[PDB]
Amino acid sequence: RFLKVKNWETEVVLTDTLHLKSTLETGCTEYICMGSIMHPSQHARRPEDVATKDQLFPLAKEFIDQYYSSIKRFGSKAHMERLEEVNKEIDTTSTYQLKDTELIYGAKHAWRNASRCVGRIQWSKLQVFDARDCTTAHGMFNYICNHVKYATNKGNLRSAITIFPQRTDGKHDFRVWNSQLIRYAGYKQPDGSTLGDPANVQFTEICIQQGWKPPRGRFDVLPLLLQANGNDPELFQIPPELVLEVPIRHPKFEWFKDLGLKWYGLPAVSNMLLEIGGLEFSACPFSGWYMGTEIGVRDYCDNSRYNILEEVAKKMNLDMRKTSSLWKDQALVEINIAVLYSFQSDKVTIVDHHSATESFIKHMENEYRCRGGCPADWVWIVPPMSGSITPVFHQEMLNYRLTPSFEYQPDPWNTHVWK
Amino acid sequence: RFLKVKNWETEVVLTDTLHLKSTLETGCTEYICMGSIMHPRPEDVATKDQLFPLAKEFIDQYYSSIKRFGSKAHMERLEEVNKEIDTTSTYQLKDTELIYGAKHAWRNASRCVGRIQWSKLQVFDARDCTTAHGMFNYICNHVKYATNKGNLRSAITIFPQRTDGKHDFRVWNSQLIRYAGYKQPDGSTLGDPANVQFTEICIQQGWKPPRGRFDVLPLLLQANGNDPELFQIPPELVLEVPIRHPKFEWFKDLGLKWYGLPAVSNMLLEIGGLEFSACPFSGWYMGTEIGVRDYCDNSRYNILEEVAKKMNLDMRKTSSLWKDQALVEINIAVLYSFQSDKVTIVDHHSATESFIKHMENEYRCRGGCPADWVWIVPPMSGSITPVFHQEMLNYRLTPSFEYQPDPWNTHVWK
Ligand code: HEM
Ligand code: HEM
Ligand SMILES: CNCCc1cc(F)c(F)c(OCc2cc(C)cc(N)n2)c1
Ligand SMILES: CNCCc1cc(F)c(F)c(OCc2cc(C)cc(N)n2)c1
Ligand SMILES: C[C@H](O)[C@H](O)[C@H]1CNc2nc(N)[nH]c(=O)c2N1
Ligand SMILES: C[C@H](O)[C@H](O)[C@H]1CNc2nc(N)[nH]c(=O)c2N1
Ligand SMILES: [Zn+2]
Repeated sequence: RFLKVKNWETEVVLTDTLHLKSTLETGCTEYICMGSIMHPSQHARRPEDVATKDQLFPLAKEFIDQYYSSIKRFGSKAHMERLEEVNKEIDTTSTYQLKDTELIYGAKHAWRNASRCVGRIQWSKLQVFDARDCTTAHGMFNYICNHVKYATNKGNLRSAITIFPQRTDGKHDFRVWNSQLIRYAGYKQPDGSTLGDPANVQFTEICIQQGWKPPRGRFDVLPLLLQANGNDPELFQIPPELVLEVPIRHPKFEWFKDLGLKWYGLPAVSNMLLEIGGLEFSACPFSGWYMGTEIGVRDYCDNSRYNILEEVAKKMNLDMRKTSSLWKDQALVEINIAVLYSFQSDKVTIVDHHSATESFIKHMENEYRCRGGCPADWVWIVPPMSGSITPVFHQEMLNYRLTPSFEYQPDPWNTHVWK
Repeated sequence: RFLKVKNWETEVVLTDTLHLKSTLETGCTEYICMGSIMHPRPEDVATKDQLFPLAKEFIDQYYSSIKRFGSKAHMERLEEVNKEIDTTSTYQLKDTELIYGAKHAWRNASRCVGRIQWSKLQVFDARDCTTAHGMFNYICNHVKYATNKGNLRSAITIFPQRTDGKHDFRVWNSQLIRYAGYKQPDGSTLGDPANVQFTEICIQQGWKPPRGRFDVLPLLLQANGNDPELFQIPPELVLEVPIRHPKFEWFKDLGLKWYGLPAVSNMLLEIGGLEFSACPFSGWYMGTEIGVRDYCDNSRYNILEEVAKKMNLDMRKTSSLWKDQALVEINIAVLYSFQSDKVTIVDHHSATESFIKHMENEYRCRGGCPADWVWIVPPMSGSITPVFHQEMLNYRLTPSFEYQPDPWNTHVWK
């Protein structure tokens, strides 16, 4: 009915009514909890392809209602005319178009509703680039380059999203085939090993299959593979002056820079779907700045990623014959000190996991205060190292699905019928 | 009728059918997940009609486990149970059923990473106990047996079940061996800040506290709903480990030690609708339990700052990761010390690897393995252990270990 959450480190209790506004299933039942499943539910708000009027209109009415409620109208002349406008538009085209204000509101609130995101305290400070007039892969490349340059801002990174045209019938989708705008290639070696980023071996091979000439190194920035109005995707090389990179060095270990490691500065998720009032923006790359652990814990130390732990430990002179020496744990901490020290030295925006999780607790406080709640996914919010010495580990969280939202979608190469 | 879980590190996919046998609530609803909530009346003892199907489900389950389902003995046992429930409004487990139930409450404990050992559990039947002196005796023997001079063995001692709710046996301690905590007038804390409240209850019951940093608390034992009574565990039965560091000479000078035996004593064991309110159980420690939570939680011994200082760490900015660095060294020390003293302990890498092997076997032979990711993933270095990348389904099977209200919140003093 009305659910409370407690922090066990501070005893603060917060009361949640916002969850009553949730629409989509979490995947859980009274009998099974799916909170650690990556993709627990397939409960979509609209059917397969182009929906009928009685399917799309009720979703549209909900979002318009919420937007006009947001700005202290509801029932105002502009609201009631907007409903009639959307109504006639679905009648004559089977879809509708968002005003600039509604589009910005929807993007910002999909970020606000992103239960898995620890960075949401900045949710209302998002730059929205309307790219809905785009018609070709070349135009998409231009929009994406402007996005990257604006968001990088010479190291003082800025949150931004660029929104390409919504889905119509499902055959004219706009898609960025890259999962992130900037990633490193991954190469399947003949001796079975892997050079570069193993996560991207398959996408790297699609690029080569499309004509990309791989330099075959450890940190090869992948090309963009852009799809517009359902046509075959096209390759573009991001101008390197636009790809800001931080060489990784360590403030005490002088031998660290000799590892020859660097990472890119801009994290830009480009494979997700943005859902606003029943409309589906299948290409909506968004970016912010890194939490240190994303690079130094997951990108470098995951077994199926760069996996540098052994090397860093060996250089550190660590006993690697037994787990109980905690050599992995020791190297892991040093790598993350190095990542943070390098980014801060080159004046590139980065946030450590202590600061980020502390900010999120504050964001929670504000949201329960003004909004009646904040959906949060503990399994994702807690950092992947030193969990219990950050304040979120000790914070109970309720998870529920609010719209507008970011959703996953299939990879286009499982879907796309070439020509 | 199927559910699949995937490992995102290995790509292994398992299929859970066992969740169809769950019958009690997770706390989640179809529209909101309560997976991170920690806890989603005395007269609430079960009626005759409530007890009938619970008992049947468990007896059926037990005879299925021993390949005698439907058999003559299964049907007469069923008849025998339903007779007792008619006459007495309760029933009594056979010894075999008690051992099976205690083992399967551990097997079903979704928050326990240590369940690879569930079938090797020593069950001490203390259902004939009637006084707190009797409970003291049972518990001392448990401690001595489980400690085994540092070669720890898992065990549980089961006291008489709940009857009307007015005659409960309880161990008032939360664990069998914990250190006392004392608030000072200046607001500081001596010992373990977790146990300040319980230390005060003991002091008020007559305990004369040494007022030191590592005073083993006395046992506070309640038999048959009477007022609880104090007893001092004989100090020769409490194995302890001084914490030193293999590289840092100065670490021993912190004066740190910990007990060898983790023995949870505040939970309720539920078998076939019967409720065993006093059922202390014990295993051996995973290092991070002591190194991360016990020593470094801000609400606990809180020695991160002290260790970082002796490490010459820059503690001006969080981004130096001085807290992280100090946490690893403490956990190195905890493991080194227990191993040097040949006191059983398990590090989080070994423990989580074993649990993945356990989980896969449980999917093989049982159709699943209920698991609570929020508890199974260790409190440090989470993503470099294999459970972090393992999807898990959480659901509640019985027999089960349950939380219960603290006894001083509900006891009716005589
Ligand atoms: C500005 C600084 C930001 C920080 C520090 C941050 C931090 C994070 C982190 C650490 C994760 C988990 C990633 C992982 O470990 O795999 C995450 C997830 C996510 N972030 Fe943020 N983020 C930021 C900005 C944004 C922005 C601008 C958006 C959208 C406009 C956004 C939307 C999301 C979404 C939708 C997810 C979860 C998606 C999924 O389920 O995979 N974030 N964030
Ligand atoms: C033998 C070695 C064992 C290991 C290494 C082990 C490890 C753990 C750990 C690390 C936890 C989480 C503790 C925390 O962080 O608060 C836990 C929880 C638990 N253990 Fe085990 N354990 C062991 C034995 C046992 C035994 C013998 C039993 C019962 C017979 C048991 C029942 C439980 C239960 C019921 C919980 C969770 C209670 C709850 O909060 O729901 N464990 N275990
Ligand atoms: C194994 N991890 C999965 C990787 C992953 C998958 C997603 F689907 C995300 F959405 C994501 O977001 C990461 C992110 C996004 C932004 C905008 C800023 C920031 N610092 N980090 C990360
Ligand atoms: C600090 N978190 C809360 C503490 C806590 C709460 C519980 F409800 C437990 F059940 C528990 O069990 C800890 C345990 C038990 C056994 C038998 C072995 C072992 N190694 N650890 C610990
Ligand atoms: C709020 C949150 O669920 C709580 O802090 C949990 C998180 N996970 C945990 N995991 C374990 N093993 N032990 C704990 O005490 C906790 N505490
Ligand atoms: C199985 C598990 O759900 C999966 O490995 C999750 C766990 N938590 C995570 N948390 C974050 N931030 N990012 C992730 O990719 C994951 N992966
Ligand atoms: Zn759930």
